[PDB]
Amino acid sequence: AFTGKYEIESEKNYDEFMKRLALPSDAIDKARNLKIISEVKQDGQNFTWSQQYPGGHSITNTFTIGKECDIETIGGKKFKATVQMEGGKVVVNSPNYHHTAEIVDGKLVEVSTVGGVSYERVSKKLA
Repeated sequence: AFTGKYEIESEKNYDEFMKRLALPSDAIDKARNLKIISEVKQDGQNFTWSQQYPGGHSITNTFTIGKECDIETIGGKKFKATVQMEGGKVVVNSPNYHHTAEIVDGKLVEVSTVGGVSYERVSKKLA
C-alpha cells in the first residue's frame, strides 16, 4: 500500500552497519544524516521504488511481488531476491542485504539488515 511520496527523517545504526557495509570514513561521517526524500509507484503488482540523496548518488529499485527481482543497493553489490508480501508489509531477502518496508498509522516504516546488524529506519508521508 505504498504508492506515494515519502520523506525519511531518521535511521538507527550508521556506524555498526557502515563498518560492516564497508564505506570509506568521509562517506560514513557525512552519511550520519544526509537527508533523503523517498517515493514509490505501483502498476498492477509491479512496484517501482525510489530513494534519492540530494547528492548525485541515489538508491533506485524496481521489483514485482512474488515472482523474482534483483537489487543493487549501494554500489558494486548486485543481488538476487524473491520479494514477497505478507499482510500490508513488503519484505525482500538477499544473500547479504535483507530489506523490508511497511505502512502503519499513516506513516512509512522501513528496515535494512545484514545477518547481525540491523538498520531500522522511519519515514513521513506527503501525498
